[PDB]
Amino acid sequence: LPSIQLPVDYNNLFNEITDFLVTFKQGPKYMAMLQKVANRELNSVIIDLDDILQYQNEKFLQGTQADDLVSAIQQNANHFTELFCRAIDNNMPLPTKEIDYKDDVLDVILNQRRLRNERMLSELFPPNLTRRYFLYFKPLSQNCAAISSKPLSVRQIKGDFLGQLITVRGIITRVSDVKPAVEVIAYTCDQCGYEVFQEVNSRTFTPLSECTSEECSQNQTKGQLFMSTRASKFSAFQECKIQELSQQVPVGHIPRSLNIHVNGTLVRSLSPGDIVDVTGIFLPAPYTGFKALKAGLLTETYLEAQFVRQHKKKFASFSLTSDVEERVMELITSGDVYNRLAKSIAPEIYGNLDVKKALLLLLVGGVDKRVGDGMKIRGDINVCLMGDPGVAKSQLLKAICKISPRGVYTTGKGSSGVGLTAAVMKDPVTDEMILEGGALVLADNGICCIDEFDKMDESDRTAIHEVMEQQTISISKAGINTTLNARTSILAAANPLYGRYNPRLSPLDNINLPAALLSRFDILFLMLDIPSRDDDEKLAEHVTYVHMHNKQPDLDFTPVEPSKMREYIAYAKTKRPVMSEAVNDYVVQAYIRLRQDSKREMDSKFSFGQATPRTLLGIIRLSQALAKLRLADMVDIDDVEEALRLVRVSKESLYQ
Amino acid sequence: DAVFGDRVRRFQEFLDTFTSYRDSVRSIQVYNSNNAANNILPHRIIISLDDLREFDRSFWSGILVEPAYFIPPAEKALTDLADSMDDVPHPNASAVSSRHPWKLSFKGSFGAHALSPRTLTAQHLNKLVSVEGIVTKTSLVRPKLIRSVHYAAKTGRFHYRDYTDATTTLTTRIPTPAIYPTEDTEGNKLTTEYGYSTFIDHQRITVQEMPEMAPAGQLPRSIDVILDDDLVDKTKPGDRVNVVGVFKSLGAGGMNQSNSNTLIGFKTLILGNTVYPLHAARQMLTDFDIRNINKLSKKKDIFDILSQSLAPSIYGHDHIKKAILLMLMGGVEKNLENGSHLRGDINILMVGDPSTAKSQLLRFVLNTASLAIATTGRGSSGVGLTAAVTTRRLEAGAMVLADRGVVCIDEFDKMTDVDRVAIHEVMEQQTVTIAKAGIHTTLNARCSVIAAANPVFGQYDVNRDPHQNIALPDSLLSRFDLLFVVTDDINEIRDRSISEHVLRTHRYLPPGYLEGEPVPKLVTIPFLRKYVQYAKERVIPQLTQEAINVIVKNYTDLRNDDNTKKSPITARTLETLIRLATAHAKVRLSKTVNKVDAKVAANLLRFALLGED
Amino acid sequence: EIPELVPVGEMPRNLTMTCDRYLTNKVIPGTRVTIVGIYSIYNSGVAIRTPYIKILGIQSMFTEEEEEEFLQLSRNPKLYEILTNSIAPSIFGNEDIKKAIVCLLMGGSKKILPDGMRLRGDINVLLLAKSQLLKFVEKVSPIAVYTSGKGSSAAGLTASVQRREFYLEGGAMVLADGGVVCIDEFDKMRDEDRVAIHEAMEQQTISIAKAGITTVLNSRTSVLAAANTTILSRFDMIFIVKDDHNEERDISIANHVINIHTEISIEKMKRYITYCRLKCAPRLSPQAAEKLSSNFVTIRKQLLINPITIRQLEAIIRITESLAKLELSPIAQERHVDEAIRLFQAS
DNA sequence: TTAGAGAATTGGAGAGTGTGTTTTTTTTTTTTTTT
DNA sequence: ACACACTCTCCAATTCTCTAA
Ligand SMILES: Nc1ncnc2c1ncn2[C@@H]1O[C@H](COP(=O)(O)OP(=O)(O)NP(=O)(O)O)[C@@H](O)[C@H]1O
Ligand SMILES: Nc1ncnc2c1ncn2[C@@H]1O[C@H](COP(=O)(O)OP(=O)(O)NP(=O)(O)O)[C@@H](O)[C@H]1O
Ligand SMILES: [Mg+2]
Ligand SMILES: [Mg+2]
Ligand SMILES: [Zn+2]
Repeated sequence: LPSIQLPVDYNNLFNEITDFLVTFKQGPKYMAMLQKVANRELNSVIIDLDDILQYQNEKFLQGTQADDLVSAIQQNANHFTELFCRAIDNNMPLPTKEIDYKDDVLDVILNQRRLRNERMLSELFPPNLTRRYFLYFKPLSQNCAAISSKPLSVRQIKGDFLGQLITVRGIITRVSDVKPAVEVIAYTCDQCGYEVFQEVNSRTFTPLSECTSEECSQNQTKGQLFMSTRASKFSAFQECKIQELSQQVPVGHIPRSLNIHVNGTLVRSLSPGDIVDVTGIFLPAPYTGFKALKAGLLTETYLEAQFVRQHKKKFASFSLTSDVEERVMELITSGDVYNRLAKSIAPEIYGNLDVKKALLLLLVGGVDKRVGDGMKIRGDINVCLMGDPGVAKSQLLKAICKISPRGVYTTGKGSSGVGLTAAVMKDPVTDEMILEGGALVLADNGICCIDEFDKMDESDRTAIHEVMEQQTISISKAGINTTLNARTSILAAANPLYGRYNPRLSPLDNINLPAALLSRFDILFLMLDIPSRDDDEKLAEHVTYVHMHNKQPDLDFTPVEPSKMREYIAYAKTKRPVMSEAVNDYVVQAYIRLRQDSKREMDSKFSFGQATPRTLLGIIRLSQALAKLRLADMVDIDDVEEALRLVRVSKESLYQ
Repeated sequence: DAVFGDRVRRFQEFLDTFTSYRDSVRSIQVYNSNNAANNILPHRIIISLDDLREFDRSFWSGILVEPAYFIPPAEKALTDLADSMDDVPHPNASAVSSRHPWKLSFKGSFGAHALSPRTLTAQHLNKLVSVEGIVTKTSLVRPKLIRSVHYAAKTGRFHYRDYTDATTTLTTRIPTPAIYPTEDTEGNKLTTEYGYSTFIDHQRITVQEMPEMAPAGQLPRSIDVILDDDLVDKTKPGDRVNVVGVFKSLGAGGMNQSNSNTLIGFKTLILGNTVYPLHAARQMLTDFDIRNINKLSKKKDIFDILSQSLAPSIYGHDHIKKAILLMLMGGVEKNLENGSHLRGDINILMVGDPSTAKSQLLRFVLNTASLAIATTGRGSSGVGLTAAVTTRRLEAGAMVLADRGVVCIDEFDKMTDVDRVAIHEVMEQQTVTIAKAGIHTTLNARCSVIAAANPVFGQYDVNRDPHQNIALPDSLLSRFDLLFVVTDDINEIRDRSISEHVLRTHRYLPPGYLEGEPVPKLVTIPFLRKYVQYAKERVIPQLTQEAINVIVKNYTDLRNDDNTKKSPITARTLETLIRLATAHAKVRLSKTVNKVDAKVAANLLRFALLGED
Repeated sequence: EIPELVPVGEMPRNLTMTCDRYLTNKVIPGTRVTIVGIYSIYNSGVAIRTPYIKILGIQSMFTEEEEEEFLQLSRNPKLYEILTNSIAPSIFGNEDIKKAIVCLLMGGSKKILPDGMRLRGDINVLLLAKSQLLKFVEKVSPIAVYTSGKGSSAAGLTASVQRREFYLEGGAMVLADGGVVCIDEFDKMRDEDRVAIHEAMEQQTISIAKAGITTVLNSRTSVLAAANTTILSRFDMIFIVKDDHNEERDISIANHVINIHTEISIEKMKRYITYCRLKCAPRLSPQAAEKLSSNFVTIRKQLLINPITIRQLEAIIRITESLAKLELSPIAQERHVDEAIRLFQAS
């Protein structure tokens, strides 16, 4: 009933929008996109607010006043999706190329309807019915920066923000599968042969049932309406949920969450377990009909997604733009990348260089193989660290957990073999049975870190056997019978029996693992804490420096930063280097010697069990990883001898 | 109607007379106006109910007996005062029509209206009351609509409307249907302007009488409270709290036609006006405290004074007292630029004969640390001590609850092997991680551990190895910074001294009591708590080359020289030296660690480790 | 309905009823009452309604002259003998057992220090015929609980966690808080209670951190126990019951049994014990301190040339205070110290 | 034989009224404390 | 307040009948 004044007039802002779309350039930037839309080449338009800020600054420096459109579309974001769409529809250019127009049902229907009106004469339909494109806003760069550039945790999203454009940081908990949602519905009248349309915005609607057209009415033609899919307009819909990071929850509270909606080409971007910076519009969800009359003033709410930024680029997302090319050329031209990359893993830890080199080869991994008859062979590498207390095992393990784009960390005592693999939970109130994957599934195509491996129960450790070699999980339980994919490499850490390693016994007595499991690791590294006045002094001088400066001590060596390291590793995981006959003869001859030496010494104090055929393929996998890191397309004997050295060094700790 | 204006005038006279409230309005406004140009303070003021009594008794009793007729005009007058004071020009669209007035809160002298949930009675309805109890439940936060704004497409005019519900206002009005208008009076189609509309936060809680007051094992009684705007989420379950607000009734009570024959009663609530906690830990320093703390720190031997003032009722064990003081101060926690973490908190273990004050000394820490949890070793399971699953929801254990605090474990030797191994992560990585059916999560647990145990043979046997006397694995003993062995060696003068000491202790009488009625210098514990709090917040000592020169030499000699030492020596021993030196420098309020601190830390570790100084 | 009215083999019938204004909050559960009210029906089959009643009416520290008697008792020169004689008078002999029960009923004095440490007031005794004394203690004590070693539930003696969500319940150590508790066979204690009673006795608390529960329970009580090892160290005094076989005693008991089949009284003594606990909490004189410390070092030296420990010196002090409490003397004296060490011969 | 003026019978347009709606197992997988 | 089921009422469309050219 009443009315107020406000500082904003939308006519001025509409004029600014139509100038911006036809003038801005880094021809003008957005007219190329609209030409691609007109050619049917492109389905969505992404508006950059950095452009609008730049445009405002340039117009100001030319000595003229202008409205602050950037804050104006952040404060009340919902309304401007319509203004930009009307401007785009007004200014859309004509096609540059032939289209085959007759493929469109709506074109035929509207052409015939226009012809009917033309004959009869001897808005027509809602404009939403012919918008072939989607439109989204991208928030301000924080380095140019405003609230949309600054991430909020899910607790900080108060009721003040309803209507605004914001950014949210958290973990995704669940994702729905895609289904269609109506936008414009189409009907046919039987007796008078005429078509009518209805537009849907709310969660529910009543379909039409009477032909209220004036011509039909004046012919007293009370015809029947029928619905049609073939000329209705749908859009893809998906719903998700986001939840705050566990390390940001205040003490004694339960974590909170938000509902996310996604439409258009942005669909199936999110996935469960992702850590992500989502940005969008935060809105209420009104009730409808009789429910609204007795629901009260408490409103449900949700987030309309507009753009999504991931924290770590998955290795599958790689493509060699020249921006990346220029950076990998730095490492390639500098040379000796193997040592530099290994030295760059956890620089705050002194020494341990061979362990770091082994863990770099774990990050790269071997080549997947699939024979013409259907047999397949594991490409992943498995590694284990066995050693005394206080030698940085947990610390080094947790450092590698940062580099990998997909990975999880777990400890032996806190873990169930079920929850480690996959569980059949009677989760809903409806008594339904549903399968939910465990840690080894969440680490699919990544690394799984298992600390305190010696504390985990002997029965529960057997769950890992199938995943380690076959990279799959098989379940046959109440109402569920399926196989899941688990393409994951395992890294584990343990103390020997009795804690500190005991020289009175053999290595196998100290290790205390069964034969079938000890074989599934490609490398097991044995590391012992033996005092030395000389080495202890150097280690202490290094650690004390680190505590003093927060920096590793350096005179010669500069580590590569983790980002450039990820780019190099991601580029290196694409190569698939092949073997050759000269190399094959050498490794074939090496394998015989290993088994003969094992047979000779099964009695001996220097025994470590017997070399199985899985030790041959371990050599091939390590060799191929080394070939990948030098960006080759061919394994070289130089790789094989290093792969043998790296296996030999694991046992030298036994000899003080 | 006319009476509303006069009440606004009379409260304006009060606000002009008692000027300390104008300063409050103005200071909040200028603070908010400053940082807006770059957190924000709420538009709320607390008035002393005594000032209002001395100013006008007729207004005082009106607020206190008829709040629905006196609180609204008073609050209106406060908003006019804040609005007439100068404010930033050219407000934005949302600021122009925020629908956000200032709000009141009260303190002091409620008299007869200070109550508890058991005694709140139908006579007190519509009065302003104060209640005390324990929070038991809290709802989720929800937004609530109060105003909406609409733009008319053809005419270019902005329209608006307001909404009400029975819990939003002290006075009573016709309820509103929560519908959005789609069309103008003149037939123009409307659009809704989110971001210009106004929504507020809402939360319901429940408060119950304290269990100490429950009669005869009878059922306890409780009330529901309504909170909104600024008051949301300032409490959690288990809090002891005192709430101020108006006590009111709701609904039709079955007189709107029902099957009950109207035997059922009306519903009732308290509308939260102000909330205060109860202490049942933290203290806030006055200026004089800063002066005294800084002056005392320049004595020659502050460490001796402070350490001997811990548990003066316990004779002997000087070194354990010094170790506990350094534990309460702690080291400095490091986070490196690559995300790597280096531990800061000190863990202590003590093992010894029966009756040698182990449990008695362990009990003292629980009553001087700001956050402390206590448990017996056999009364706790691995999951209960770290974390457990429920319904999926994950529930914290004792080590997760004391995050930045200390945890005390008595009868540590009785804990089973299956329970002990759950602790190996928490004492170094300072986290808890679970991987069970339907759950994977990491939790933080940053505390310091102090614990007591009995040796294997019931008394310590010097004629057998320390490993034979102490049945724990080497990987666990390595995680304790200081390991103390203590025994009851029989000697004449020692026995005489201790016995005379405990007899002098048992002859104490508290100050306010006649004899037989039932109930160097030492700083008082209430001052020592302030000293520890100040030192832990305001000083962060950085390491120096002179300290490092001592630390490196001591570590390499101690590790390499062959001796009958009672604990394994590893890379973690070096960190214990750095932590102890940093904590001693912090006692001294020094901005940097010096050679003296490193020397003292070495002389403490040598005593505990090699048994002799 | 009244228990002595119900027809045999049937569970009792009941009614629901309403009251308002001054008739509210006038009664509590378990009380027998008489009611006047209108009997009527209300809405809540065909043409059928529930009945109820509207109520219109319901029916259901010391004086000066009391404490004068207690004061006259306090100045009697043989009061200690009188109270010992008044305890289980049918039981022959066993003088020191009766003396120890008097001290257990009277207790020492609680104290709190400037550094916040807290000093225990209670007493604990163990007995190795014996069934009668625990029942007598249960009757004479102002507050009392009686149990056998297995306990009344899966809580046992101390407490336990049970299960569906988990919960916790306390046994007969938590329930007797503030009073006395007596155990009828201490050897039948369960495994969890064997370890948990250490905290319950030394700390006067029970603490649990299991299945997400994290709480501490109060256990402020004096324990009397009997049976038929290291657990004896928890008690202040231990004694073994003794018997005599006079035929006249059994004949007298049998004659009394036939009579039912065909010195100070309990209530007065209970009220006196209550009065003394409320009025007096006495302190050691310096002479007692020199005496006790000299005796302590003497016993340790004698044992060294041939154990006593501080946790037993602090028990002798509590016994000494409890002996001075009978006289209402505000100070304890060498007279009490002598009888305290004399009675300390548990062996 | 056409047609036009007057009377009677029927249909359904459309206006009105009242109404209803929100909201003890038994079998099977998994974690936890208890003997 | 929002779709439905059911009731009531008035008005004009229709066919039937009588009269005269
Ligand atoms: N070479 C090293 N360089 C730097 N710090 C080291 C080195 N070796 C050991 N440390 C320190 O040793 C401490 C303990 O490391 P941590 O990873 O917890 O040991 P761990 O091998 O997991 N021992 P445990 O879990 O008992 O088997 C850390 O603070 C490290 O800084
Ligand atoms: N200076 C002291 N030295 C030793 N014990 C003392 C001292 N002062 C008091 N005590 C008393 O010693 C008794 C036993 O102390 P407590 O701390 O329980 O020993 P403990 O080491 O825990 N023995 P235990 O429970 O068998 O492991 C208490 O009653 C204390 O009051
Ligand atoms: Mg570790
Ligand atoms: Mg003790
Ligand atoms: Zn039609």
